[PDB]
Amino acid sequence: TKHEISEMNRMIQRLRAEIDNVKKQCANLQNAIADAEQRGELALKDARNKLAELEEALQKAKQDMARLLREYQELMNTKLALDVEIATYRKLLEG
Amino acid sequence: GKSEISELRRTMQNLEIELQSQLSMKASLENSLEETKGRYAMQLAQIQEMIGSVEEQLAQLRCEMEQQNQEYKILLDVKTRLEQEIATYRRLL
Repeated sequence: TKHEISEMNRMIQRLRAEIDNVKKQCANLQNAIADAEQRGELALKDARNKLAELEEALQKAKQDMARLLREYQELMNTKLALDVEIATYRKLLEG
Repeated sequence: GKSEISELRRTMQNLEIELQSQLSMKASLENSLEETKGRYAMQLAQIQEMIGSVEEQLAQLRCEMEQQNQEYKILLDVKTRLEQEIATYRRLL
């Protein structure tokens, strides 16, 4: 009969301790998420960076090729131009 | 006399609601974490994919740039022989 107040209190003690742990748990959680998004934003950052770095090298390369092609074309113009000197000079030989 | 056991149910049940509030918080936190870990893993995977695409394109171009300087060299080793060839014909006159 009197025994009732003795356990209601033992239990209230237990419940607080239980709540204290969910509180202690929810705190490590926020840190975890914080750490989650800190880690994250960085990876995306790094990623994005590598991407442009290459986008950059590509375009850079693209132009170099375009260049070597003009270089080759220009070399070819002269070679086919020597072809006709060889011709006008083979002619002069064999009449 | 009988009031003490009454105040205790009051405070007891009050705690039970604070528990419910804590569990609701915890559960809502768990959601947010997994969800965070997901959004970035996938956005990252998405960027990692864009990155690889460009790297391939780049690799290809350099292999082509390899063949195109090689081609130039050939052209040169010829244009030179020709220069030599006209040089000789001019030497005959």
